[PDB]
Amino acid sequence: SLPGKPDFDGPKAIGSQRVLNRVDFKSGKAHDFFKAYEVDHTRFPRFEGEITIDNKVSAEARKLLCDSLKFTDRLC
RNA sequence: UUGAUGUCACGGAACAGGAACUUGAACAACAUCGUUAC
Repeated sequence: SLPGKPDFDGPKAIGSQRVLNRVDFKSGKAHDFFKAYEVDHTRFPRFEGEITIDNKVSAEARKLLCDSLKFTDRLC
């Protein structure tokens, strides 16, 4: 979640709705589209959270977890 | 404000069509202003 847990006045205050196309190839105009919300990254660049690990899990599963956390490229 | 044994959404170009156009000799002669007198 956001760091200080603030409050906004709706999704229009932090982002904007955008239409995404799906064009054809031969008669290259377009067809069915869809919509999403875009949020800029110069205003909300951080997200904090926790991971709770058992005590007697292992001593090498933590290594796999850390390497996978560093290797994860994209999200959202 | 999620629930866990299973998320290709970096799986998808806001794309495709519409002439700021049409009409116009930089040219020229008759007055203006109201009252006076019996």
